[PDB]
Amino acid sequence: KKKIRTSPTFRRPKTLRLRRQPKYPRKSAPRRNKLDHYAIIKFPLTTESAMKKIEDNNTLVFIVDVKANKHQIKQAVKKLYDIDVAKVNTLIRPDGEKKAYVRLAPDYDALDVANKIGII
Amino acid sequence: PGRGAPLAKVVFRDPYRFKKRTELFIAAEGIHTGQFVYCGKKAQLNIGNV
Amino acid sequence: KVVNPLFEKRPKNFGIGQDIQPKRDLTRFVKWPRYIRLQRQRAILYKRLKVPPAINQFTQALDRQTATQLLKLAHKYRPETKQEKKQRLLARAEKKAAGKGDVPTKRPPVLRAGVNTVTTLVENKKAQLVVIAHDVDPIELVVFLPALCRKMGVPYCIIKGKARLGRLVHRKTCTTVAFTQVNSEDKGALAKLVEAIRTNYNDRYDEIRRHWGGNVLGPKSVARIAKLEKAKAKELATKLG
RNA sequence: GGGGCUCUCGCUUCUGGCGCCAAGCGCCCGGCCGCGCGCCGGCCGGGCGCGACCCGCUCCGGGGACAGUGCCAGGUGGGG
RNA sequence: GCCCUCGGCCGAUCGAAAGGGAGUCGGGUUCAGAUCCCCGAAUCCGGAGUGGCGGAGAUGGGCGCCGCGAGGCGUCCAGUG
Ligand SMILES: [Mg+2]
Ligand SMILES: [Mg+2]
Ligand SMILES: [Mg+2]
Ligand SMILES: [Mg+2]
Ligand SMILES: [Mg+2]
Ligand SMILES: [Mg+2]
Repeated sequence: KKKIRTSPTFRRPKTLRLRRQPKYPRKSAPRRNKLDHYAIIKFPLTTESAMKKIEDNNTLVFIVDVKANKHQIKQAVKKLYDIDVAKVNTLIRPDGEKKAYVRLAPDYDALDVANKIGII
Repeated sequence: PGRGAPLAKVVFRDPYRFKKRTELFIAAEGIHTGQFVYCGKKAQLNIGNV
Repeated sequence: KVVNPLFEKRPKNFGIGQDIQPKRDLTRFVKWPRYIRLQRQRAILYKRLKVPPAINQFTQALDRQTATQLLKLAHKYRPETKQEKKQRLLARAEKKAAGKGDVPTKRPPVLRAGVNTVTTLVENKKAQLVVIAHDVDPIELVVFLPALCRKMGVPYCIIKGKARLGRLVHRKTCTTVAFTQVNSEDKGALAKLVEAIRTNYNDRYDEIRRHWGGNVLGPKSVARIAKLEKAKAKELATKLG
């Protein structure tokens, strides 16, 4: 005495959808991250332009993995050089390698950092 | 475009839900904007009525 | 007397062009899914078309009293479930190891189920009462059963629900069941059933053979035919007298 | 008085407004205080029915055993 | 999580480096890059659960009062500019 149809359209009733509860994982173990920090930072650039960036803009120039974004580059540089960076600019070179200009925070000296890295 | 007759945009009320319905009648000669037209069995004999 | 004066009725009228229509029942005017439309249209077709007697005879089934009393009798002869069979087999194994031996111990009368089993019993005249479901969907499993039971002399009846017969035999659906020999305390109940079953089905088999079904028009067609008939009848009545 | 009998078994036409998510009534179920005699007083909530008539077997209308389709037969067929 | 109520872009998706489409400009700087680098001035969008600060809402009226009065006290009444 209460089942009513105020609409002339029959819509498919909403049924219950269960979440997957598999009896075995399809992958035995998660495959490890290949794009870790050492993979991200390949080698620094030591050209005249790179040196001028170090001594003028407080910027270190790196050659990075082409699949790494600015956040990944920033975090990788921070972790594997113990420095704080302000911003990362990124281009892809005509030969296909990605180049990152990493400006350092005002309280870090890119000259001293490049000396510790060994790229002076 | 491509038609020599004017088209009359006519607005009705939906009798079943709160909404305005817009129809695209073929304009009979004489009708003007702001004119009421009446469609139905009990409508009267006036230009523009259906 | 103490009612708030601010309260007043605000009646809305649902005439044409006035306050919009209320949300009323529209089930009759629903765009139903194709399967719902198809099964309803099939139900209608089985009323439009002239149904042959061999298919139409299954629409005549037992009434409530006889069907319920027959099912009550048949509940005492349900086949044993898997649990009951396994437990009597365990008891038989233990007692046979004890020394009971073979000892058939009068295998109790049971309800035989299934169309092939039942039709073999009917052919051998080993059946005392046949119950046929009225709603077997590929209905060729059963169309021969009433005529076969009449020819063999075994009383037969048609009951509403292959699902009911299935629940009788611990399954979803049973086409037909048969009564083989019955217990002494239930012989009277079986005879009381068989006599009424015999009068209602096997006796009037000749007119069952000829009773065609369907051939009834829709309510709209019937109503308009009736109003045409009434118009011609009333003008004839004013003519006469 | 008033029924077999009829059109109605209707609510919207002088205006370039407005219009939905129910008022009203009735029946109940909670919590609160309390005459502290129960249909019993009042207060904070919720449900149902009528409002919005009942029944029915094709959504409504138009065709309809034709059209159409499948196969054969005859005609026409420089369109190819 | 389930239920009630509401819920037609009525059709996936693709389709413009000249259509639509928020918001960056000035100066300096290289051998070759700059409206992108540096300097200096802005600006749009998004976010903020424990609420970042303010301001707005919003702080009045009547009556009994206390109190030399001002100013305070108490019962009511308003207050989505
Ligand atoms: Mg870029
Ligand atoms: Mg030729
Ligand atoms: Mg839709
Ligand atoms: Mg696109
Ligand atoms: Mg553009
Ligand atoms: Mg240039």
